[PDB]
Amino acid sequence: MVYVSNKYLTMSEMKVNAQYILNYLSSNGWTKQAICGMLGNMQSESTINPGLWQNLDEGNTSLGFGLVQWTPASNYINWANSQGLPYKNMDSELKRIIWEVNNNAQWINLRDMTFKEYIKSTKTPRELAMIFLASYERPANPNQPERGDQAEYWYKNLS
Ligand SMILES: CC(=O)N[C@@H]1[C@@H](O)[C@H](O[C@@H]2O[C@H](CO)[C@@H](O[C@@H]3O[C@H](CO)[C@@H](O)[C@H](O)[C@H]3NC(C)=O)[C@H](O)[C@H]2NC(C)=O)[C@@H](CO)O[C@H]1O
Repeated sequence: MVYVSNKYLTMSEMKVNAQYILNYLSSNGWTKQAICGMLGNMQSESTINPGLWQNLDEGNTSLGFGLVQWTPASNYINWANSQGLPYKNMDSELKRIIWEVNNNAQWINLRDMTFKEYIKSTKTPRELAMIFLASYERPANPNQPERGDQAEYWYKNLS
């Protein structure tokens, strides 16, 4: 059970999705700290909603889409379409992230940590949140300390 929509999720809804992501990536070798660092980012990007378009502007593929706001959305949608996966789908977006780790896509090493180091890291969820912000997301505004607060919140509130 997951929420997939072009709407901002409440805290209760985000928790359902966040637990799902933790369970999924745990089977693929990621630490809870690394996953929660990423979840703290996903909360700011999309309220952890795989269905969400930047500005709620549905169908604008030049702008952000999905958990991590792939921008342009076509960076992800083209991939899903080419891979025969449904683009508006929780697992399809988790598969993209796994593809990125495996193929060294998206990540730029600005903090002396590679994407492969990241997913195995037991640094704090706050620290990993900030590394993921800087290395993977890279939004126009870099000053979003709330992402580390959110990372720590998920680490404490999920199993
Ligand atoms: C209005 C706003 O801030 N939009 C946010 C997006 O900027 C952000 O997506 C990220 O945008 C940056 C900058 O365009 C992307 O980084 C660039 O990536 C290309 C790789 O093709 C590389 O050539 C550039 O060097 C690099 N620039 C910088 C400054 O690092 C980055 O890939 C985008 N991130 C993602 C996940 O696709 C998204 C996500 O934070 O949020 C929008 O609101």
